[PDB]
Amino acid sequence: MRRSGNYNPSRWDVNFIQSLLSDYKEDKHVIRASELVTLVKMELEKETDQIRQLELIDDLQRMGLSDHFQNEFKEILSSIYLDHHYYKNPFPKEERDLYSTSLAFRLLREHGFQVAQEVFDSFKNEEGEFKESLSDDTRGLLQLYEASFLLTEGETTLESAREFATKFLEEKVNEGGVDGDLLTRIAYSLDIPLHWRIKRPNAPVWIEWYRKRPDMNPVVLELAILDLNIVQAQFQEELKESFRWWRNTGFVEKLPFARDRLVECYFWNTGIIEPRQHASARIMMGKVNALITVIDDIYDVYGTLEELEQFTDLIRRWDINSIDQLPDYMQLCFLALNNFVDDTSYDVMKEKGVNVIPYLRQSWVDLADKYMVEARWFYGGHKPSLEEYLENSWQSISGPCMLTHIFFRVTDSFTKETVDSLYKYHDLVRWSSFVLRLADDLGTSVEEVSRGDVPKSLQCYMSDYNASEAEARKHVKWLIAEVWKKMNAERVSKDSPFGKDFIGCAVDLGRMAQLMYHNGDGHGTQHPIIHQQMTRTLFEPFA
Amino acid sequence: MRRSGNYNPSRWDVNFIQSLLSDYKEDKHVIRASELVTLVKMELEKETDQIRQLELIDDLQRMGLSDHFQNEFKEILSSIYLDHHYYKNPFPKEERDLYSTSLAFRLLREHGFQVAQEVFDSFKNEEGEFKESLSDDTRGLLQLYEASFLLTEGETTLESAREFATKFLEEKVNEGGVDGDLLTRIAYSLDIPLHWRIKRPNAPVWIEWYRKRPDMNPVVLELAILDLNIVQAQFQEELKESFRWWRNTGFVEKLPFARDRLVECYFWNTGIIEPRQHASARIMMGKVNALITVIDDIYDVYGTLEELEQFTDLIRRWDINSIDQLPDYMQLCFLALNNFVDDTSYDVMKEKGVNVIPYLRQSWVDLADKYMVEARWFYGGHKPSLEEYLENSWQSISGPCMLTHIFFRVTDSFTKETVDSLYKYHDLVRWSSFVLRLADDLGTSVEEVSRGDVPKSLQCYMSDYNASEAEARKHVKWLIAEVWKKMNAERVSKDSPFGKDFIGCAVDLGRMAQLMYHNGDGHGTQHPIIHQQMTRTLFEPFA
Ligand SMILES: C=C(F)[C@](C)(CCC=C(C)C)OP(=O)(O)OP(=O)(O)O
Ligand SMILES: C=C(F)[C@](C)(CCC=C(C)C)OP(=O)(O)OP(=O)(O)O
Ligand SMILES: [Mn+2]
Ligand SMILES: [Mn+2]
Ligand SMILES: [Mn+2]
Ligand SMILES: [Mn+2]
Ligand SMILES: [Mn+2]
Ligand SMILES: [Mn+2]
Repeated sequence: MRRSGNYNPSRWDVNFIQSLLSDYKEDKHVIRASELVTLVKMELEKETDQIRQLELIDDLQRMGLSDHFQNEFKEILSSIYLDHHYYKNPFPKEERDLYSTSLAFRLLREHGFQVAQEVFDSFKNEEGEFKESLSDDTRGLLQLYEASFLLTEGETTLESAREFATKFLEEKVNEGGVDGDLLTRIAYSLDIPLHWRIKRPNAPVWIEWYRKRPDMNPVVLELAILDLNIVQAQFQEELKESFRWWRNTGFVEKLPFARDRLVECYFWNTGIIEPRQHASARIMMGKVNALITVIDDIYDVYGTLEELEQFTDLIRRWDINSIDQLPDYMQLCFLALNNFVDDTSYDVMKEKGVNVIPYLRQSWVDLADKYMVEARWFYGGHKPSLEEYLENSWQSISGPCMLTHIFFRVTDSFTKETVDSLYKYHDLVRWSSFVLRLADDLGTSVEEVSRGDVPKSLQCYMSDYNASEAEARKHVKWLIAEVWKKMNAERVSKDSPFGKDFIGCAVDLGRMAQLMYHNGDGHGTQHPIIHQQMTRTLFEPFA
Repeated sequence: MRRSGNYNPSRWDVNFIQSLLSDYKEDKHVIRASELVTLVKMELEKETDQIRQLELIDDLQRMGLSDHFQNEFKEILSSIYLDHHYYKNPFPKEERDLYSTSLAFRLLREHGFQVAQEVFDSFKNEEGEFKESLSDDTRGLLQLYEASFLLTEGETTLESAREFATKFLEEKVNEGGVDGDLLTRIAYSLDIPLHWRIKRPNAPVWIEWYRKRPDMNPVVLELAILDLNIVQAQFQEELKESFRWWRNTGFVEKLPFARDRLVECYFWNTGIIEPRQHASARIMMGKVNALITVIDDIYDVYGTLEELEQFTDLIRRWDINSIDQLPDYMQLCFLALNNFVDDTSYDVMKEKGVNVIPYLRQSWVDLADKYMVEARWFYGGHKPSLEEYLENSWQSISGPCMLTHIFFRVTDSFTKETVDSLYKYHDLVRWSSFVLRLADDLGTSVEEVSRGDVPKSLQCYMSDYNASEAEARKHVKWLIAEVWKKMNAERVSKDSPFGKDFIGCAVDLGRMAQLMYHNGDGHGTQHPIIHQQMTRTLFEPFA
């Protein structure tokens, strides 16, 4: 008379999330940490090999040390750019290095630099195709395959650079390889390019690969390790706070049709918000992703059509008086939601001088609504086309909701315009959103539909063009490619109104969705080995 | 060009407040405690002498164990009640004993046994006046003086008994040789009768008095002291919590002007809610008393007349949309105030299954508006007549807000109907409110109005009858006298719709009120020794 997608219970118990009594939770560490930051800062500014700095830049970044070295990352690339005239689209053709040019291409464009597609030009035969000689330089080769991910629609060279590269990386790995760890790094990124590969939940493996590295420096290896632990401690801190909240809602028992995953739900933010200083944003998001998970279960599992429409609309008119009029589980949910935006908007009014409640409120509302059109089809047995779906999709998934919540806390000051521009669900918001969706849709879907939910994109795909599932998979993979391109531009600006740290969260959501839904089982639903990176980046300390 | 209270900061430090944490939170602790109940109970129930059985319920109470010995106290008095026949309309001749009759009359009436006034008749003489021959029995005379506080206009005999024992008790005290330290127990209740002595912030002394008591029982003394500590700890826990809330409002820095006295604001609740199990009622109440303190400041000190007519109103219409147009300091106060009722209400909705938000809201609205009426008399010339003031005061002293807020936490179940009876503001609520007030006015007054405010009773009485200050202080003391009677009556009442505990806190706020405002200003600022009382029932352990 009610359904329930049978999600099992959170593999992490209270007493654990409460025990979690860290260790590098105290200063002496960071003083030490912050004391190497300096040696490394200048082993950095001391080096002269530009390609070396590039190499060390890329490394510091794959290990989450990126927070210290920020304006260094900038002085260095600023320079290389200029002292290599990377600006000009018109090429000089020093035949340049494939490896050094791709590496620098990559970090420059990432660090927002204008670096013409035509840079890789001097590596083409006169047939205009890529140079089949290059076929052997695979350090470089692997690295060009890695700069491609930084393109935009209308950048064939890049688009075919990725093609050539993959094929050779491919074979090289396919045969016994001209190494062993090469064989793996090639596959590691042939599984996910660094550009779509989210840092923080991954630093560890890179940390020890650098450890096993020769050239390798310790001031580094070790600075890398300490900081690593200095934040983990901290995550744990934000962790409890969010838990502490979860527990109070007692949805855990009072509204349990709902998957419980406060941890998974806080773990996303471990990637979505990489700049350590935005803690409250991560805490607040532990709870926001949570309220989402529950409101979505209410929509695609539990609640009925009457029940939903009613909920939907009271939300719409944020009618806390009629609070008691909807079923009982929709009261406690609704009030906990009104309690969350109100306590959250208090902290923003409190610490930034602004009444943000009309917005986080909207954020919720729209999210609610779109979850509604998804019931309706499904309940009303309407099955939509790929576009109808893809259109609700990028919002029902909650991307803007979480992403708009995040803006008020990563950015330090905004104007009403910056704000309204955002709430268009500014393009940025829609593209990182699409990725989380397309990736999420590509992960779930089978069960989304099976234990109830409207068809997903692969699904509407295969009905649409009437295709094989593979066909849909490929299609939807492509879609992701395409919006990443869309996103690349936007993030590297549009005279984007969005500040630094914010847009990066936007980009990082699309990134974390790709880890989270890379082998499957939701943002935790049934957790494959998403359970490893999790206990590894949240609980288990480093060597 | 905004007045200021001329206030000092919480004498207690956050890092202290935050730290303090005591060893007795360790279970085995109360276990010991709970092995002694079993035997002090044992000693109790096995007692034979009924006058020793009463002297024990009385200590078990004043010493704080009143909680684990409940269903015992009942049997021992239903037994003395019935046996000694106190439920009869007559019986005397000239034969009961003074100390036992008074002692047993006090406990039975306290416990709501009906024990007619005429009992003390048997100690009267020819003229229908207390036999002077009694001028001697002082353990007796003291016992009587003290049971005269359990009367009800009706009761002249008790009113005329209050006199007897007081005069000769003064004698006995002016004579340093009647004993010496009894001379101090005598004057102790001569200052505040047991009937109007909140227990909890008073146990310590009783404890060591019982301790030096010759006849004393050490397992009692033992159970006694261990409990004191096991509950002072739970206080501290609650303390931190309501603190933790305080720190968040950030009123300290943002709504400076109002006094910061949160441990005081909690200490209050150390008397109002004596049954240990109401832990939340006391946490929630730390936060409530705080908002009251503040909102009160906002009215009698910072806020302007337009700025208050405004606050007053929006809260009355209660809406966080036009929250946008109050002064920034009134957006923060109104929003956090809303958040609290919303939070508190989510708790009651969580646990008790009901939406109490439209009532706590209403508690807050009426409190506000009475703060307004006074604010208009201030700004708007008017010096009310001693009765118009008295009719607003008992409401403007927060009183009902405090209590109504409380009813919901201490009452497992209820009915719209008894809620409503409550919310018209039952007499039960009114009388205790009254005590808190008059005790306040009697105490506060001075800087209250000199440093700007409306005339408190002391003052309207003087103006009114053009009287010296004694008279008015006397009148008020006499008034406290009367509402207390009206209070005995309602607490033992007929069909009070309130439960033991609740009606309990109603008379207990009047008691706590007579403590804080007994040495002047109490609450927070002057609190003379009022600090050694807190420092002692919140931080400083026993033996
Ligand atoms: C509640 C959802 F939106 C999740 C669990 C993922 C997003 C929640 C985060 C980022 C904390 O996916 P789900 O598959 O349940 O959404 P769906 O109902 O659109 O399929
Ligand atoms: C702190 C206040 F707000 C009080 C103590 C009144 C009520 C607060 C309590 C009971 C802890 O003092 P105040 O003298 O200003 O009361 P009044 O302004 O209503 O006369
Ligand atoms: Mn779902
Ligand atoms: Mn859904
Ligand atoms: Mn899904
Ligand atoms: Mn005042
Ligand atoms: Mn006042
Ligand atoms: Mn006062």
